[PDB]
Amino acid sequence: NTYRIDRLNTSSVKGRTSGVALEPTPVRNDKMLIVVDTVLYIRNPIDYQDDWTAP
Amino acid sequence: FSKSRTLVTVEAKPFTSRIWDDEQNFANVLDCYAMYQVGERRPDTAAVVKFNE
Repeated sequence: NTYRIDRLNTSSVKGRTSGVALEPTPVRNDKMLIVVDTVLYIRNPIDYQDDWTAP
Repeated sequence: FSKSRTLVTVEAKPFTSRIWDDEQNFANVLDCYAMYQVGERRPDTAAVVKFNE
């Protein structure tokens, strides 16, 4: 009943000068879900007598 | 009365005996139904006799 689509983020450009360490950055992610849980319906009962006395 | 013009039997569902298997309840239930209506066309042709004890 579920359905999965992954998501992903982006990194950011950073500057550096001579002897400066390159700071590592994470790239976050996640997931998304779509869950079917409801049943749409139409329920129309016709009695026998009304059937026998109407087209 | 007259046996041709004194009565009428309007029928929408004639006599019907039907057997259907109930599954939720263990049962070979038998139905037997009939829907109709009787009316007295031309009541002037009928002659009842009341009996007053």
